[PDB]
Amino acid sequence: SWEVGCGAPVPLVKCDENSPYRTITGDCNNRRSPALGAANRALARWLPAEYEDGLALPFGWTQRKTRNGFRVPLAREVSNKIVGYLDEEGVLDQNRSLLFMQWGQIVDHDLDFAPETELGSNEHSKTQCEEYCIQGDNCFPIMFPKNDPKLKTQGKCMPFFRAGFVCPTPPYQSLAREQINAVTSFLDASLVYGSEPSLASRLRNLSSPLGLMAVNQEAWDHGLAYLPFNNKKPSPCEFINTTARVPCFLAGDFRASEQILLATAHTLLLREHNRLARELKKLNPHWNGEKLYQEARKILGAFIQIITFRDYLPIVLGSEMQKWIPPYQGYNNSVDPRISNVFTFAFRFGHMEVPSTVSRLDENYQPWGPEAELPLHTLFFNTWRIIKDGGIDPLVRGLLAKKSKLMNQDKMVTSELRNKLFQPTHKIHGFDLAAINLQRCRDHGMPGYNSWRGFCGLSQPKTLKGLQTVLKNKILAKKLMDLYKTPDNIDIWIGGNAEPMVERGRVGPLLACLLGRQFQQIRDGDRFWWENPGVFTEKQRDSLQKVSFSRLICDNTHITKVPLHAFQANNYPHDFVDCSTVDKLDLSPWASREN
Ligand code: HEM
Ligand SMILES: *[C@@H]1O[C@H](CO)[C@@H](O[C@@H]2O[C@H](CO)[C@@H](O)[C@H](O)[C@H]2NC(C)=O)[C@H](O)[C@H]1NC(C)=O
Ligand SMILES: *[C@@H]1O[C@H](CO)[C@@H](O)[C@H](O)[C@H]1NC(C)=O
Ligand SMILES: *[C@@H]1O[C@H](CO)[C@@H](O)[C@H](O)[C@H]1NC(C)=O
Ligand SMILES: *[C@@H]1O[C@H](CO)[C@@H](O)[C@H](O)[C@H]1NC(C)=O
Ligand SMILES: O=C(O)/C=C/c1ccc(O)cc1
Ligand SMILES: [Ca+2]
Repeated sequence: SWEVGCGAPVPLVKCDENSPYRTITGDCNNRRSPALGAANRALARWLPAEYEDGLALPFGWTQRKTRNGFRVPLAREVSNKIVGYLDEEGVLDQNRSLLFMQWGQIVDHDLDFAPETELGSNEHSKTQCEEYCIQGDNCFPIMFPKNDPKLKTQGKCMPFFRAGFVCPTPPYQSLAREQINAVTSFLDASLVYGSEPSLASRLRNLSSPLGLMAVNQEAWDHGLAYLPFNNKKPSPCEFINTTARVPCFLAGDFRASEQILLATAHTLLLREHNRLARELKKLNPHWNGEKLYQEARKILGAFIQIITFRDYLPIVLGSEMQKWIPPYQGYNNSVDPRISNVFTFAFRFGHMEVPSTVSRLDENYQPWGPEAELPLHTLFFNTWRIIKDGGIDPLVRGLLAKKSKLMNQDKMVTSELRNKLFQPTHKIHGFDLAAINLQRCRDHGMPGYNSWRGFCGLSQPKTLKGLQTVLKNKILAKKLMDLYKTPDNIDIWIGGNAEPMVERGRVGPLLACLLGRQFQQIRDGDRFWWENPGVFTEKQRDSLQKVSFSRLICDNTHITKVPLHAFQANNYPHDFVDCSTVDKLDLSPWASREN
């Protein structure tokens, strides 16, 4: 029944068998099926795609075509009715540092990307979608409902383009449309080094034979590195301030400069890599360039896996952590490590942890200057506030001392992102991340909220009352039921995020199920997982077991006052200890006597 498979726009797969390092494309991780968990392959489908025409059109494309008997609500109306809120007071998460939100976006980025289809450069098609809001082909305009304030100041719609899809990049009509995952499903640091050989090398500094990742030669941070700029025009980091004229950064992942704190976390990672490569050279001066890069790359990948799985995942999953992520039992080659399509949506829960402002803090963690605190939207693709305004050291203090937004049923997504998002090649701070998310669900042909509840062994509410009992919220149930006239139709994104938080965790039962499963697969089906016997030496594993985000800060910034548990709420100077009382990553176990 299920064919051997389509694979036109994907090259050859030739796997070096002795190779002890990962490939940049992620290819060859799994021996029996070497394309599993590799960039540029279709996202996996845990459940059949659901499309309007059961092939490729998204629901809500043909006004006359209903879903389960009903019309799907406009993405922006749902957003306006449910997602939006005015009052930023009392919305901070008392037990999560803002670093909690940041680590989430870092991991999400390392895992999946599903970029839009290409048909817009040297073609004005991109402007024809924007200008006349005509739905066609890839252009899938997010229309404004009747009472929208944006109707008055912005037009009839918000531009939107369908995500790219495997095999043909013009419409094919036999198997359902499968979108592409442009990065490697492995927690490999793809976001630091690249997912394409072509990027991966450019990012490198091949001049010196020291295995360094190339840095910015135009500007520094107290003698500390900055990612190289990307000299591709037009640049949104230039468009936001045309007087400053500072371009976006060049990183392993394309979206690195979308907001200043991600740009910031990317800055810390590159530094650790360089810091590692210099430390290794000293111990093993005989090591060639490649070895230094690979060994360094290998370590940072382990670092991300420990932080994410030991410190991050448990505070996201809490009570459900063990249920889906039992302690490691070793590599299983029968585990599918490909990121599933719906996970790329489950993981957007992070969007409700983004608060309306960002601050810069001095050495006693106090307001750094006149405008230490800034509105989040002035930070989208803002690179000049880092180079021209104090380095990352101030911003990394805000990441430790401020809180993330708490998910709230009456306050889901802050307007900075809801009304004011900036998208490249478009001119305004006037977009909606919520609306986009919803439209993306439909574009990916996502099954409704009950299919996913079914998928997780949870009940499937069919009535208003049924929904209320699940969400533990009358008014929220009433609104959803008014917009989608049946739970069966609630877009997974808004659906999963409406459930209350499970104990000790920051997501509901449905997302804990979907997230947990994926991460469990990420770990168990990855031949190069740091704790998988034989990847690192038992001694090395003991060295690694001691890493901490605090340590990464201390090593890569001039901050000497960090908390111990980076992800929880920590105030200064009480919960802050000197860096010396914090374990280091002793790299001695990497000495290589070959005499
Ligand atoms: C300032 C903070 C953030 C901004 C500005 C931001 C922005 C965006 C944008 C513009 C998209 C593309 C929307 C589309 O599909 O067209 C996106 C997608 C996404 N976001 Fe975020 N985001 C932020 C934080 C987060 C966080 C904290 C998480 C998780 C903790 C997260 C998870 C995701 C995921 C999983 C995707 C889909 C990636 C894919 O296409 O595979 N985001 N975000
Ligand atoms: C564009 O970037 C410039 C350059 O930093 C910003 O200009 C500075 O902002 C304040 C003045 O209000 C000063 O402290 C800096 O010295 C200024 N530099 C210059 C050359 O004016 C400016 O605020 C940014 N503009 C926007 C719209 O973001
Ligand atoms: C490459 O490495 C050399 C030696 O450390 C350094 O001086 C040079 O600036 C680096 N080049 C880039 C682009 O990073
Ligand atoms: C390996 O994966 C398969 C499929 O997920 C599963 O049935 C099997 O139990 C796994 N092996 C172990 C040791 O759990
Ligand atoms: C804060 O979070 C940590 C985990 O980061 C947890 O162990 C601690 O008990 C939490 N505090 C409260 C008040 O829940
Ligand atoms: O164009 C870019 O550089 C990136 C935009 C973006 C898309 C998804 C994100 O999660 C963050 C930024
Ligand atoms: Ca990856």
